[PDB]
Amino acid sequence: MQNLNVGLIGGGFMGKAHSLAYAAMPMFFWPAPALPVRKVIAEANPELAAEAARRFGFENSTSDWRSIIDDPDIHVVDIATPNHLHAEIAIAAAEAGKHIICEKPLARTGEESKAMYDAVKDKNIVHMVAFNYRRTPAVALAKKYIEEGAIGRILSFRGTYLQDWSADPNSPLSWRFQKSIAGSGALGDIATHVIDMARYLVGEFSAVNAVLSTWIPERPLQSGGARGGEGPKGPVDVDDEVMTMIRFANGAVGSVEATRNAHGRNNYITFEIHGTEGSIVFNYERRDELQVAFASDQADRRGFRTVYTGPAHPYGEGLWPIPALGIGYGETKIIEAHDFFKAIAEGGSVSPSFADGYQVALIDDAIVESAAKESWVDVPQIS
Amino acid sequence: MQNLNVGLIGGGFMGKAHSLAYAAMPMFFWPAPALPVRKVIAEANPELAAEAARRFGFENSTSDWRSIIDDPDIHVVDIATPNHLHAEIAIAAAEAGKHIICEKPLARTGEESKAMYDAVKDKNIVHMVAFNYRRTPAVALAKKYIEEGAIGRILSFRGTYLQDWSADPNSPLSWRFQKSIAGSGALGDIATHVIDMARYLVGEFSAVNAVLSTWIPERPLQSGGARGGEGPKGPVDVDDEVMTMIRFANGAVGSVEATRNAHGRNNYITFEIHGTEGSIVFNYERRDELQVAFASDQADRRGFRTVYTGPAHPYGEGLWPIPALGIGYGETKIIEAHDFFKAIAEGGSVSPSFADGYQVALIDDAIVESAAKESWVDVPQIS
Amino acid sequence: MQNLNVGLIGGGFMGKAHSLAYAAMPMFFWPAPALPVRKVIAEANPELAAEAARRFGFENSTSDWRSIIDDPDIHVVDIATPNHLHAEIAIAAAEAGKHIICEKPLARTGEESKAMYDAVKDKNIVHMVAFNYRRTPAVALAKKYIEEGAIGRILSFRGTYLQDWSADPNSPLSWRFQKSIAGSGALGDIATHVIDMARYLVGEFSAVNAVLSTWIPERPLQGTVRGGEGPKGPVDVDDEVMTMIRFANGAVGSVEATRNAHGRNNYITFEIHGTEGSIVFNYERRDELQVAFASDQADRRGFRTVYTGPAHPYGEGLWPIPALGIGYGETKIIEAHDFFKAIAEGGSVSPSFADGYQVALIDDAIVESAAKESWVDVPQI
Amino acid sequence: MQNLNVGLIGGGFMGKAHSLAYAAMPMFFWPAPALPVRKVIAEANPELAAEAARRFGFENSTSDWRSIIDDPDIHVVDIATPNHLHAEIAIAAAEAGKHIICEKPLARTGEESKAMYDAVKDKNIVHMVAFNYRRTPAVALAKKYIEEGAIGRILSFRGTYLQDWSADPNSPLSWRFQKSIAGSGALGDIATHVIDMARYLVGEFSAVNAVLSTWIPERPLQGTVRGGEGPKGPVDVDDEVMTMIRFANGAVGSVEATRNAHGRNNYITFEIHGTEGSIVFNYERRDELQVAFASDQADRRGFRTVYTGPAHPYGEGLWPIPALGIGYGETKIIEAHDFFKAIAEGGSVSPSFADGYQVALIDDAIVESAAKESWVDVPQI
Repeated sequence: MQNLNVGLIGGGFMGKAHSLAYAAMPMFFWPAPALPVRKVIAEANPELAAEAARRFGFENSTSDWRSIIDDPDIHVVDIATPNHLHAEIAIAAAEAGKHIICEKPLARTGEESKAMYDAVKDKNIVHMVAFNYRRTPAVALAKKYIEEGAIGRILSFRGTYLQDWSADPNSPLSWRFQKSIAGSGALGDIATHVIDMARYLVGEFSAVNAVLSTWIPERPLQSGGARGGEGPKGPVDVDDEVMTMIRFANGAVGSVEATRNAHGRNNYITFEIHGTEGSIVFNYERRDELQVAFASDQADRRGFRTVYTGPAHPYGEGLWPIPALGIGYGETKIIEAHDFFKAIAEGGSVSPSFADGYQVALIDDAIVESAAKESWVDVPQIS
Repeated sequence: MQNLNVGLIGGGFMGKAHSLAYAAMPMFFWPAPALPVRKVIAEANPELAAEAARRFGFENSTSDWRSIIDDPDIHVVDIATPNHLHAEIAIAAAEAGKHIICEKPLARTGEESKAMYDAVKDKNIVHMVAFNYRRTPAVALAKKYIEEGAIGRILSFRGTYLQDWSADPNSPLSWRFQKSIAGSGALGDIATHVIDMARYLVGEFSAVNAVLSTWIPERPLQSGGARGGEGPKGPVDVDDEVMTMIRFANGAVGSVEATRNAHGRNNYITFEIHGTEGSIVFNYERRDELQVAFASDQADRRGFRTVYTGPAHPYGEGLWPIPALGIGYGETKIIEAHDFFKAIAEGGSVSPSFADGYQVALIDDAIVESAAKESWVDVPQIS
Repeated sequence: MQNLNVGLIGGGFMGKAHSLAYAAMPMFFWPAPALPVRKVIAEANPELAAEAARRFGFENSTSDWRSIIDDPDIHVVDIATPNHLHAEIAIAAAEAGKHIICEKPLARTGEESKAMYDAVKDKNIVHMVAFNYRRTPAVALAKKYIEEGAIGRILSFRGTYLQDWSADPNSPLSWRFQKSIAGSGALGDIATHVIDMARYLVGEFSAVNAVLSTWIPERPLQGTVRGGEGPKGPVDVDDEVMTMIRFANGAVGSVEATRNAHGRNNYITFEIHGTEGSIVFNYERRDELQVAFASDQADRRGFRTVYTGPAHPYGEGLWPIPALGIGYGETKIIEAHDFFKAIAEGGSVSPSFADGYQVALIDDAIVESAAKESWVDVPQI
Repeated sequence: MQNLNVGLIGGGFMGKAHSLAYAAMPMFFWPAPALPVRKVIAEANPELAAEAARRFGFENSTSDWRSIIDDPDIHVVDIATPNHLHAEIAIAAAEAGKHIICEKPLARTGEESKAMYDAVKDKNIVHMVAFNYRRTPAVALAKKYIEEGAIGRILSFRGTYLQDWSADPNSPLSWRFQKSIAGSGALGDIATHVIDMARYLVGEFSAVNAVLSTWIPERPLQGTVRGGEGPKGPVDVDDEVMTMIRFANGAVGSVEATRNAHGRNNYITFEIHGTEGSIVFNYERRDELQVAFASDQADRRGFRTVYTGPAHPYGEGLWPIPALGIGYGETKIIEAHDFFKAIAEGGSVSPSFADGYQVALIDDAIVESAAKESWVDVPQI
């Protein structure tokens, strides 16, 4: 069992979720495909980097991410920066022969995402984009039901990602509100999670037809850096909200809606799927649960079942002794890391890859063009 | 307090809901605006009509609906036939000076709906279309919150009507699956209920962009009239499912989805409204409840409240002593009849009227054209 | 079909729920067992009674309920008065050979209830006590699943009725807080509805062990006056009851009811654990029954939410699809259907005065238990 | 910050929940009170122990737990064994001046628990019992609302822990069904978690009145063999407990726990009724707390579903928005945070062995009550 040395670049507060995954994955899944080692962490300056290494349990620290890419003893690069730095870092890591996990969206733009995909697609490396929510056991359970034929053929998909964290106009202008850094707003940040689920559970997209909305068009800068610390107001040039209708390649239909401006909605990732022989509903705010209705039930006892994920369900062998002992965000990252390291050790590939990341970027570009032209747009299809 | 003689035309099994409303409305709301009298019922033949009069407690019966229209002692005509007969009947009743409540959709087509509206709009009569679900107390409560400014300005609306009663392909080809009688399928039958709610709670529609789907394109005729009694198969030439994006006149955005093919969904009428200062969610399968989230709550105790309707809420004075004593379908019809008879007695008008019925028909025509042309279509606006 | 003339006594504005049931029952259940006629209604004075007759649609009105009992053309007496008048009216109605539906609790104590049971048990009349909530279709569905063996043998029952309508100390003193009139408080008014569901779904009670609590000991009044000085008068009943239960069939359980649970409106629940499944019900969401079958496939097991409609009990008489919506009125319609059916067919109906009396014996045992802080056996009629 | 060396004893594969907490606690809560070090782990034999050390990331392994107690470089002992070994290990750990976190129940009986309490109560060490579920952020939030006066004075408490993992008669005999090893069944294993929440949120118990039930009296085995013939052996503990409760502060309530509720997985609930509001919690949906405030405006009153995050207790150490998702591991991380905080600051932590012992006195009183069919006073330590 090989030690694989991880370099984490950035990650913000949420670096805890990355370093949790690397520390806990072999505890959960044993024998492990390989032993992750928290070898080096990069942050914006050496003091921050040193402190993060202390907090997150990394052996070494640096303010120079290139030093990680050029260290022949780093096996894995974890890219957890904002969207504008993914491509440079990933392409450099791909050329140095490193396995890569990258945060979503894959990049700021479709063209930038293509360059990342092109850099990895022919190398002998494992590449993964962090659509971690598809590894919620309930979501993998939905996939299991679908693949088995348990709900028949899929006709219709509804997926949402509703949030309220920026719904106060005094919430400051950060990079997530700046097209030049993020590329898009709700679309890239939260709709991509839902789009990944649609691709996973339903299939590829054929065409989209969308509307983008910006509800809080100006926000205060933070004068003291990234109430009473306001600087000047600046404009928000990204979407707060996206809705899109979808025609799937396989003839199903659907729709995706995401917003940052839904008071009472925290991390409300949902889908509802209607098949010819049943339906499946999911709500990440209650992520331990999957709801499923089978048409085959006797007429006097039909309806949605609330199924709690546990040992009987996908990834159960790595998780808790009983259903509802409690899945949080961390378990999705632990499962993600397990599958990532399994691909590395077995010389194979993982889903979702940079291929998937790039297909989502192509869907995003189509949504933006559709919204601008007020018309259906076809989505080019990589696979 | 005047006796007002009602003639009910048709109604199917659901005539019980009409005759319940006329019998119970003064019991609930007293003194009543007027005393409904179940004077005469029309059905397809004299025997059926006589039996329905016995079952529903009507004094007289007829197989000739014109005899009701020409009886100068009938004050109110209740039109509960299928969509294809609304216009003839209503226009004849309007010309005879009778007050009219008509089932939805108002007619089979937009043009037919205009003729009904034109026939009544200048008369001194009360005209009402039976979008009864907007008189669910929870829905009137949502309106109260919105009108007060309690959730700020509306940004976004989501409304659905999901059902499964025809999701088995062996369910027979009835008039509801025939464009020549019904005009449309899910659109006219169930999306119109949701569209009425969108107009009530949000405002008028500016434009739509839609997709119509037919999932069960053939059904068996019933050989023994309207398993083992099948006749020949015939085609379904209407939609099983509609989704549409919406631009509202007031600048809000939204979407409406309705289907007959969602296993596990029975009478799942929902809406979710996002305002600048709160959100409102409703589910008719749990109609006693309204969910509302206020942005103004202190940060450590924010979220959706589940509010049970009772004496403190709209129409409470006519209903039960406490919240959750239980609202069913009948109370919506009782409230509807109260407001209808109040307009009659006070020489005024009621909402929704044939104006509202016709505006919905115009929205429906726009959805169908949008779906065919795959493009945005503007909705002409009556008011 | 035969016309059966109903005389309604009392009820306040909720007389409308009775009137609705008699007017609508044949509309819903057709062909109907018989035709209810709203013949006569009694209220406190001639004028109020005539006004109620107009509102509720009765042909005649009276301020003397004995005139209804003595009227040979009245077939059915509906007693909707408070607890202190049920016995006298019911006994006179029985002696005059009327069919009787009586509000719950059947009377204030088991002794007073026994007198009503004795007056009807050997007569050729139909008698029913208005535990209407057992005729919520979801509760009849629970009964169907249990009797078919679908959740196995019942091990355990939890039943609650939680309300908040008097949770405010300023909610005024009414008869419902006065032992001399009501007999008991939460116990009699709302625990009895749950106790009825427990007898219906699980079976007879063998013993109880209970705690009664009064949280608000006085309330504004609106010789109770000569008591007594100042704005308020004493509450001498329970605001809350909880009791543990041994069932005759060896199941265990518990019932809790309260008037002092902020956020709970009409929260009538039960949860039953069987050897092969479980059932959960919440009247605030009365269209639903929740059921978990141990036989489900292991990766797709849990409680399913079943909406009642045509396929479930009473469905043929109700709405054409599930979740069109059951309210309070439909429970009264179903109650009336079964009442008039029993009358038409010369049968009996459950729950009868026998059930009403059995429930009053359970309440007595609860009160005795709470005072002695001891288990009390429940006499089985 | 100081390195504190942990020796973990036992735990089975759920050792991972301990290892996760020690590795992740500083990642979450920063700056951290101290740095946990996974120093040594003990399992049944040298080889299994070395394998566990590799899996869970401990530096050393042993099959003799006394070697950890006697190692002067070990600061913290974590006891994750079954109930029969907690006392001996804890007492030796105390005598050697180690800080101790022990699995619940603290021991098999109140007498055995008293010995552990006595061994630690006057030493300068931090001792904690692993009622981890009280550190679900929603439960700490409940505590916040209660202590601020937001639901008034508590009147009533209902608490449940319903499970189904042994609802099948074929689920095998394990130590958890053997009185000699476990001490009790559902009572000790899961009612204690609820009892801890009741002491935390409401206050001390004054008296209990209880029923214990065994539904499945024998199970397959996988001198218990020389017992004994054939595939199965006897269960001599409770599968289910229910108890009524009088609180020292005059509130009332009840606790019910079972292993035989099909559809219930890890269903840890409570419902508290206060004079000015109510709180409802369900661990199967542990991100939520439901709260109804009587002060809400009358047309917009009901239970609100509050999702925990940065604004609620422990939020600064957890996820950046509500509903990013709390699981079991985060409760263990929060537990560890407070444990190591108390160590770093020379303080104490709740729940301690004092709380563990008080809970064992309540269980004794429940068992006595059930046998006598009587109310039993609970000794207050």
